[PDB]
Amino acid sequence: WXAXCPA
Amino acid sequence: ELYTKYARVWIPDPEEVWKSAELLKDYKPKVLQLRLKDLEYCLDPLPPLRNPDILVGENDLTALSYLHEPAVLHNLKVRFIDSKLIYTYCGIVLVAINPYEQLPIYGEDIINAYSGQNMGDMDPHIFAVAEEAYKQMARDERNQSIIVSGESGAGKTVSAKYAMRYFATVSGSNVEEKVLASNPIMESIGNAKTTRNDNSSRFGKYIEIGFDKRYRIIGANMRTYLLEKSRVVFQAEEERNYHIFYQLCASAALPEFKTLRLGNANYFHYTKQGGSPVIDGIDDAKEMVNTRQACTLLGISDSYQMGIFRILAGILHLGNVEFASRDSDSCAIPPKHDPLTIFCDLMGVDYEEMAHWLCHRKLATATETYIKPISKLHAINARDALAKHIYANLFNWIVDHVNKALHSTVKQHSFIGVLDIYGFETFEINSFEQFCINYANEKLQQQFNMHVFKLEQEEYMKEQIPWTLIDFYDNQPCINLIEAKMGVLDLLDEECKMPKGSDDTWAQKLYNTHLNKCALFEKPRLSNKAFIIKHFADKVEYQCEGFLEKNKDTVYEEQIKVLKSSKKFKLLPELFQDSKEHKKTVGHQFRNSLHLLMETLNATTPHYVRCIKPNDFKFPFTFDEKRAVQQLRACGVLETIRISAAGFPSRWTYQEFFSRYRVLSDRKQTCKNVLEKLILDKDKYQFGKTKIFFRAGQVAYLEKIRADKLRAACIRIQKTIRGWLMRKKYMRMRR
Amino acid sequence: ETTALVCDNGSGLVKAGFAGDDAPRAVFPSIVGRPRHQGVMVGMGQKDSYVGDEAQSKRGILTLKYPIEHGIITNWDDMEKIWHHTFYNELRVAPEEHPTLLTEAPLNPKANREKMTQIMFETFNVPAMYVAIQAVLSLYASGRTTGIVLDSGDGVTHNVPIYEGYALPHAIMRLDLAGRDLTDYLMKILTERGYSFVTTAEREIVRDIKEKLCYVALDFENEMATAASSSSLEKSYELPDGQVITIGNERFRCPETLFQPSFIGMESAGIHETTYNSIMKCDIDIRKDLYANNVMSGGTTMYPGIADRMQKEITALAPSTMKIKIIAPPERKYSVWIGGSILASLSTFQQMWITKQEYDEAGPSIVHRKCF
Amino acid sequence: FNKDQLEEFKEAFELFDRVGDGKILYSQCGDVMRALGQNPTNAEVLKVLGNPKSDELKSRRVDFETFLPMLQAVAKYEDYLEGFRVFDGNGKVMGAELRHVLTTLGEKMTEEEVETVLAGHEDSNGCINYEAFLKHILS
Ligand SMILES: Nc1ncnc2c1ncn2[C@@H]1O[C@H](COP(=O)(O)OP(=O)(O)O)[C@@H](O)[C@H]1O
Ligand SMILES: Nc1ncnc2c1ncn2[C@@H]1O[C@H](COP(=O)(O)OP(=O)(O)O)[C@@H](O)[C@H]1O
Ligand SMILES: [Mg+2]
Ligand SMILES: [Mg+2]
Repeated sequence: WXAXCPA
Repeated sequence: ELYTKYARVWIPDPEEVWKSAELLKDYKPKVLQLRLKDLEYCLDPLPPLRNPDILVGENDLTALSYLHEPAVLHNLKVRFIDSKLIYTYCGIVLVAINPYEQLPIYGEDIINAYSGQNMGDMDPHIFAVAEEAYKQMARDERNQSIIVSGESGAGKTVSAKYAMRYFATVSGSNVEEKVLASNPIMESIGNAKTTRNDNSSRFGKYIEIGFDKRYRIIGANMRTYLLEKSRVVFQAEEERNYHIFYQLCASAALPEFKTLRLGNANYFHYTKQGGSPVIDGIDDAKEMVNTRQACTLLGISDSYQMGIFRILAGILHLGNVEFASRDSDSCAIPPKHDPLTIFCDLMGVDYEEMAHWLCHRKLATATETYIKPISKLHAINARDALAKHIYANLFNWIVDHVNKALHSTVKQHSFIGVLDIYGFETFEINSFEQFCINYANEKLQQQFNMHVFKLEQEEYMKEQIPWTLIDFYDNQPCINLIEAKMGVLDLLDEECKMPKGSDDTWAQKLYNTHLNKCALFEKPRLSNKAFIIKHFADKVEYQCEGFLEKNKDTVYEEQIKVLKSSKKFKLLPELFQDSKEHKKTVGHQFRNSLHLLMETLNATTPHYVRCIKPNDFKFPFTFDEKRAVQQLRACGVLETIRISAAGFPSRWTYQEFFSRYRVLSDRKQTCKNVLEKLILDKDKYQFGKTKIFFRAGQVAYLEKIRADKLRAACIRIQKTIRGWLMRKKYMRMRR
Repeated sequence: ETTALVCDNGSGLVKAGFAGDDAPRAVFPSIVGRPRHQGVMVGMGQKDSYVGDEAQSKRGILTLKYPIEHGIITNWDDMEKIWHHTFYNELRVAPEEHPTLLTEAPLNPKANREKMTQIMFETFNVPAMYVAIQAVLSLYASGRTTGIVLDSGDGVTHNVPIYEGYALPHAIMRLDLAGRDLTDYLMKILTERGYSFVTTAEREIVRDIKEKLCYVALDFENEMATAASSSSLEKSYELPDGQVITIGNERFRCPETLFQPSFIGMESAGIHETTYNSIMKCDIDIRKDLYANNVMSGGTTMYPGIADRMQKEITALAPSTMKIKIIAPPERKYSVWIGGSILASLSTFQQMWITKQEYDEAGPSIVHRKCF
Repeated sequence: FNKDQLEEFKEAFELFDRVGDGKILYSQCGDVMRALGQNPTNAEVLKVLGNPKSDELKSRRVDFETFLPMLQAVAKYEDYLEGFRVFDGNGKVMGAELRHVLTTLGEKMTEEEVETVLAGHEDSNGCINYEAFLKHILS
């Protein structure tokens, strides 16, 4: 992703 | 515009459409006084006018001067009842009216009389069309189609029977024997009984007569198109599936069939469904005795015959076979179910293998294969698809074993072909089967109209007249509505895919696309369920109920593979041996078969024979004005006549014109100058080079003003001869 | 005619075929291979990258990256390779000839839409395109119009209640639990029996263990006690080099993590709870239909017994008045693509496409406005 | 009409009086007009007679003085030829066709009158020179 997770 | 005192008119009546009236007063401009019993008549923004006896008899609906439904119907009535005479021409078209009694008019001396003759020279008779075909093939090497059309009573079979008897009897001459022997078979598999009447060829039927390079029959080749598969599975009330199933059922008592355990037609689900187990026409065993004779004579051996009856007994047994359902997604056959076991005993296959593949369908992508349970409804629809696919392959096989017996030893130089197809139709419940019939008819009327417009532009060319305002109605915008993307068939087949689909939701899509966007499509105010199509003949209304169950065909390839495995007899595995076709749905298969038909037709120049039931309840050789108007509108006759009346309908040869009248050198200008004295406007008629071309009224206008001048000469002679002679008589008395 | 391309981006697999096919012709992992070593021999084939089944064949020699993690495309240059390989090599079909249909998870970062579109129009010059929410397609595949769809892939788990053609977007729930993170947990717990998998390529050995051996416990704790009491649940599997490994009560413990994600340390409850809790977000009037129409979709659901466990646990949590029914098509891993085939073949759908002209005017923002 | 004409007409009228009352019948009025050089049609005769009904035409009697205004009113070749050329251009007319049209159309005459006038006028084919017959009947 961009925040709460690695992607 | 004119009415004299005692100028007769046709006026409408509901009971019987047209009645004459004596016009007892000169009309001037809203109520009018007329006698049949005398009643005034009232107008809004006008009665049509009645041809004099000089015209009324005539062979030729174009020659009539007042062109309208009353005049046409009156001629056909007097020509049918009062004159015992069978045929008429309208434009390029012959029109045929069922005499329903067997007549001297068909005979070999008269066949020979018609030979080497051209349609104008001698009376309308079916032979004249076959002559124009033959002579065209002699003139210009194109292959001739002859087209026979109309409601199921009209005798399209017996007309084609004569049209073939003609070619064979002239040619030099064994074709007739085989071709006429074949019809008991092709009707027995291909004819059906309906609420209206009880022989109806649902498939579309084509014979090619092949010819030698010197012209004789080499032989014949049959084809078929548009087979209405759905009647096998599903039937309306008072209606039956193809006769052969009932022939089997009546035979079942006989010892040979005994293995097949065939019961009564009411007992089997497919024959049960129409509620019409027994019929006036035949004890069906008697018909099959002639079906079997025709097979044996046409070279289908008993070994094949018993195979065919084995297959049909299979198809009748399959209907009996009925699923418990475990679960929404699941169907089961009960642990013994008798008809499936008997069906397997007929065709030599494992009970377990059908039982599994009937319930489940296979899916595979190369990594893995999967087997799904499916609902009871998909199990039904797949069983019905299998029954249809089997039937339609048995049919496409029998048509080849007939053709094997039928073909010539040798290559045809060219052929002439004779085609029997059901006409445009209306019923008082209308169903996808009728939407198919009407669609095929409209797509043929497109070719009819094109051939009309072309032959008229030729006839205007070869003798010159200005060529604009040569006109025809165009049906193509309705065809586009049916055929195009988001057309009525296209949404039907789409909703066959869509996850839960129903007649109601299909109609709701039809309304949302067409309802007030497409001029030819309409809704009946009182119903959501139906819709109205503005066909070329008429507006027609179709009930959407049970389209989709008829529309939907797909066959699980496993189920057919199980049959294609069978050892037990040659025929069953043979049929299929010949996928995407299994994907395809009765509407799309009909569309394609209809394209194959119109390609085989358009390669060929037409000739047209149009055939009406004159009668209802089979009373011989009497006539009903109610039926014939419906029939004739359904044949595009009234279209053609309306279109002609607008323009330059009538033709007069100057030679006949002067032989008819001397009432006022060189003949062409003599007749011109006479007509200029008689007529006041060049726009109102035209001069061809052999012909003269009159606008519709002008022939009757001339006939009346001529008859009036002749009457004035009559009265002057009668007066002067009475003056001289009756005076002489009383003076001789004076002596 | 022209018949649409239908192409599905998972995280673990790519599936593609033509509309109206019964099942995709190409399936291969969306995995990109790079060497780790010096090339020894001059004259060898010197390849700069491998894609999919090539990278499967050579995985020992290679680094296996995934372009997609949690349904998000993480590096667009290798994604371009994935698509290019799909169209030219697997399908043998130029994209300029055919429109394409592309598949996405429902809450993924909005930019993923623009970029995925831009690559189709600029790079491949596709005639036209559309993008579909997986759960919607699962309903087309199963053949119904009211469903709560649960789907779980390599990348994402989500729920989308759909009532009679209407999706109900506020209900939507998503968990990042997936076939990949069951795999990493499978490595961690396999370590306890002494079998230790470090490299990228080893993960796929683990994943084959997981696919073959695993199953879902119907009572987790009673089977734990049984397997501690008795060996019979233990089962054994062969490493690529031929060493056997033998695996016990632990083989179910990975499927259990979906129900008890506290093992890995998630906040969010197991999929059973989120399923019920998503039904609770809906109106009461619909709920009777959704309790029957539970649809499972995507390959993670394939664990034997996941249906019976789900039904059992949700029944206890449901209001007793309502029956619970669960529907699990045996191919359901494909079902997202089967649905995208049905939907792409419909005539009514045709006007839905984003056409090249329309994109060219609108700019890739158009995807948000038209497509959803 | 002058006195001489009135005298000739009165004498002729009295020749037609078959009852002695100095009167003729309405039905004789036309005959007297034709005998006196007029060629009125039956319609014209009935019009000057007032379109009488059968009963008064056959039995109502009028004297010369009342008849005279009607004769006056009635009094106040190429068409005949074209009319005969209707029934022909070699100058002949079928006897059957002339008989049929004269006895069945228009103001139908009797077969005996036509036979009488046609006697000696038809040739061996049964054809009548109509130009000669017309000149004969108009004299
Ligand atoms: N021209 C005709 N001469 C004799 N009988 C005729 C003629 N036209 C029709 N019929 C009668 O009507 C039927 C015509 O053939 P049929 O096959 O029943 O009609 P269709 O070919 O329209 O289905 C037969 O019963 C036949 O006796
Ligand atoms: N038979 C099986 N049993 C258990 N898990 C499986 C099976 N087949 C595939 N999987 C798992 O499914 C996941 C891939 O699911 P998939 O639907 O292909 O994801 P996506 O299509 O979104 O990439 C992988 O974790 C794989 O290990
Ligand atoms: Mg017939
Ligand atoms: Mg998925």
